[PDB]
Amino acid sequence: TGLNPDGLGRTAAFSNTSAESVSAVDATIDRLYAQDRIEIPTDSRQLFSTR
Amino acid sequence: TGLNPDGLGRTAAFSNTSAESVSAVDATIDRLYAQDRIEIPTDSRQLFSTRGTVLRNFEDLSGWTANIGSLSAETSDVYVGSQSARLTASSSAVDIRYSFGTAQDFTGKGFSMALKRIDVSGSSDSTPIKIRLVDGNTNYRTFSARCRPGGGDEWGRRDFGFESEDTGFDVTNVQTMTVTTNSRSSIDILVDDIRVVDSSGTGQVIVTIDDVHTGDKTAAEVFGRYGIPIGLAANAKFLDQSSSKLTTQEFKDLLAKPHVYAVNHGYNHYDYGSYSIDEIEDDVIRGKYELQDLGVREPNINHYVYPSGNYAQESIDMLSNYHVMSWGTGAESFDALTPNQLTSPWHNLRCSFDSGTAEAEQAVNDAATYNQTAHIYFHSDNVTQSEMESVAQTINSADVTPITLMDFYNQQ
Amino acid sequence: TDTIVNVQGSFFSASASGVADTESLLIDPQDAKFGAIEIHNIAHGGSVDVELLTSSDDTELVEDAAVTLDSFTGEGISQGNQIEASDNTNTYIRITNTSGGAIDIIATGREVSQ
Amino acid sequence: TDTIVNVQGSFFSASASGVADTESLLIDPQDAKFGAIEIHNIAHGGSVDVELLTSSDDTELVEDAAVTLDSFTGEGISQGNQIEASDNTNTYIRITNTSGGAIDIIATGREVSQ
Amino acid sequence: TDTIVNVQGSFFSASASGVADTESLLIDPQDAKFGAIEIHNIAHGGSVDVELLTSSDDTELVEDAAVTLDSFTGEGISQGNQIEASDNTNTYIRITNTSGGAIDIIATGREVSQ
Ligand SMILES: [Mg+2]
Ligand SMILES: [Mg+2]
Ligand SMILES: [Mg+2]
Ligand SMILES: [Mg+2]
Ligand SMILES: [Mg+2]
Ligand SMILES: [Mg+2]
Ligand SMILES: [Mg+2]
Ligand SMILES: [Mg+2]
Ligand SMILES: [Mg+2]
Ligand SMILES: [Mg+2]
Ligand SMILES: [Zn+2]
Repeated sequence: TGLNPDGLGRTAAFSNTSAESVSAVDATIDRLYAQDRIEIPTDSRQLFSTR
Repeated sequence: TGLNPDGLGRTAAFSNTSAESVSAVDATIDRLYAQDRIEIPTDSRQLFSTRGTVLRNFEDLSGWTANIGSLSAETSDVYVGSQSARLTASSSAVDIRYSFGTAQDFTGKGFSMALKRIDVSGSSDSTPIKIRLVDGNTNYRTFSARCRPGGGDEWGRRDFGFESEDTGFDVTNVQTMTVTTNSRSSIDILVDDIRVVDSSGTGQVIVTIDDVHTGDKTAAEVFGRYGIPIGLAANAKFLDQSSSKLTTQEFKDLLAKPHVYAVNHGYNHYDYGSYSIDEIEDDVIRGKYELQDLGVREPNINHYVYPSGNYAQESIDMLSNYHVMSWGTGAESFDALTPNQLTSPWHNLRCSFDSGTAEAEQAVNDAATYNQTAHIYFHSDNVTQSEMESVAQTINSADVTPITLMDFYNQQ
Repeated sequence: TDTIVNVQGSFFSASASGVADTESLLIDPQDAKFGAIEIHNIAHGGSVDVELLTSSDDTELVEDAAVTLDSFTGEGISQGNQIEASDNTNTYIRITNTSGGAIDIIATGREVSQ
Repeated sequence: TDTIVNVQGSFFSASASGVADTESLLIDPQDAKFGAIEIHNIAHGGSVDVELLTSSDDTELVEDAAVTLDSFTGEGISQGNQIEASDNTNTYIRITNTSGGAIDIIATGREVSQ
Repeated sequence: TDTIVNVQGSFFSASASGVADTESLLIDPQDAKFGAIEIHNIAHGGSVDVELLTSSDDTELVEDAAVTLDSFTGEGISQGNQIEASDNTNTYIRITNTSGGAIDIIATGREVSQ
């Protein structure tokens, strides 16, 4: 598990967590199981406008 | 930190959290540091299946005649459309023929077909299936693929490698298409949906080395002498097991060389049939993340080579969550060979040259000659340095572009 | 050894129905028996700003320090907080409507000793 | 058996309104009745650095050990801290403005026994 | 029923200014009145290794068991831990500098009964 992360505010070191919803500013994930994107990185609007 | 989020149940506002495992339904992340995907968003299984144009649909068998064996419209079991063709033969081969209404020109075309094995038995459980073109002079040209147990147990497209040609065959003047097998005590196979794809571009060669044997060092030097790229089909458990397999530092040093890349082959080489789908999925997942820790990043680590060449639709379904493309195994030149445009990234094979270079060098020469992609493979313990030099010089002297698996998938 | 049953310390709540658009629930720790409070729950009925204030006056709110703690949107509950206020430190919690219309605010927590 | 109602321990707060750009709130556990504190909440009003200091002197701050704990940006609340200080261990918490302008700082928590 | 105010148990801290490059703060639960401690906070001033040790000796540290709990980098605070040590179980917490230069280490927590 380790010791609690650096910082003030509520900080926690967990083993396994379950959540319905997670809000994070920064997320450092070593292995991602998230094939189901809702929000896509690509903004197609103006890519093709100068073909 | 702010105040706690909206909701019942346990809610918390944190600054910094650390976890081993996070399960979330929704994750809203403002900035993501997650280059190491395990689950890939792309489902490749059916993307390529409907490329090109349908040549023979088998939706009306009035145009088909049995030269040998027997044929019927299968309406209970259908890949595409209203029906498929059931091919059945006893103590014999099957060979069925369709006469074209006019001279076809197939210059720069390549061929693909849907297949399911119900039963094949006798001298083997399996057969080459051949698409066999006939010209205005009764020359043949042949392309082929393998019907096998496991890989053929459910409907899957094969993309047909060149196999043979009667000298002087006029590809501009093709008069009949034939589908045929070897002879067996029983044959019962369904076919559907022959497709034609443009393969008029340059011929291409892909070289893979399996199972991380120490001879990969000499292989890197040899294929490096002509800048041909090597795929290490890598099992991360095997590193540092023995003198016979690479060290971790040797593997990292190899992958730093611009022509060497790694593809997944399962952490501990768990092959289909030998282990449960769940065990193989763990092997696939662990292979992916261990190789990612070794620095093998996305386009490379999206490829998987089947352990011991074993697969089925069960394994393809599971693998499609983690990888986009996979390769089996075969002994002969047409097993290496595909059109440049695939229709299945999952069912296609590779020609071994562990048992001597002949069939692979035939595949390289045919890749050049007939404008096709050849995938050849070896284990670096089985192959002598002179054999590698023969293959490397065959590739460098031939009219082919040597390519990575990544390049090949980006072309699709 | 001696066994005692611990029941947890005094419940506290403040509430207002039909708080108008820009108006507020002023949670005053002077209403507590112990004169200090810890708010755990803010059930808000529509969008609100939560604000922590120090008064210049011992008994009335004349704003000195004011910090907007957080903004809550729509209807729901922020549960399991520890926002704290006391009479002697002249600390107040204000929950201000921002919805564009009338809302019900219920704030619950616990009394704390000064 | 015996039932007792547990009310929670003494509230503590430190506050300053209009703390100038580089200036600080010094949270001194000498202000506590029990002479030790645990700060749970920092409502920060603008950007701040939080710093934990040990003094050479029993009664005044002469810096010995000093660690900058964390930096907060903009207005908000750092909820759920446990930053601790005592008089006898000569420990102080300094919250320094870094906003470029005047801010209100409110810190709340609990008194702890020495 | 009977109402009691609970103030929380004795504050504990260990601190060192200017801990040299490979040197350490030894947190000894013998310094506690109750002879056991629970460290919540390690504010570290630069990179440190945190280590839990058992002694062979009742009163001095002669290493028997040693486990590196975690490594911390740069300046900050690990807050809200429960790393626990007692005199009678001869358990010590060592915080070792790894920064390449002198650092200030402040560790805080609570005394626990043996
Ligand atoms: Mg059909
Ligand atoms: Mg007052
Ligand atoms: Mg103000
Ligand atoms: Mg007063
Ligand atoms: Mg003092
Ligand atoms: Mg210093
Ligand atoms: Mg003293
Ligand atoms: Mg002892
Ligand atoms: Mg030891
Ligand atoms: Mg003893
Ligand atoms: Zn293998």
